[PDB]
Amino acid sequence: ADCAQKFNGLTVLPPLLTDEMIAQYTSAL
Amino acid sequence: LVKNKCVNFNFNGLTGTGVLTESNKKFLPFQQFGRDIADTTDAVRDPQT
Ligand SMILES: *[C@H]1O[C@H](CO)[C@@H](O[C@@H]2O[C@H](CO)[C@@H](O)[C@H](O)[C@H]2NC(C)=O)[C@H](O)[C@H]1NC(C)=O
Repeated sequence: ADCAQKFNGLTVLPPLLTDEMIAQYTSAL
Repeated sequence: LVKNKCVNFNFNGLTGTGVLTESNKKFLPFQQFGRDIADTTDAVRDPQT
């Protein structure tokens, strides 16, 4: 469900491992 | 009126701090403020223009 973006000082920080990177690990295993 | 710079604004007795830009959305004639799902004003209609 759907600039820091969020008026009340709410921010979402991106994960260290991107979605593409996680798939690569899955492919490797 | 100012666009594309962060500014303190009051529109018809509504006060917010934000960056103002033109939008595609078309308001209903009678309504003036716009509000999102989380009840934060997302759009405003200037009375003058
Ligand atoms: C209120 O006055 C403003 C400013 O004179 C009007 O705005 C103008 O409207 C004319 C005709 O629509 C436009 O051609 C102009 O470009 C507009 N700006 C100016 C500065 O003249 C407005 O129409 C008037 N009436 C309202 C909002 O009811």
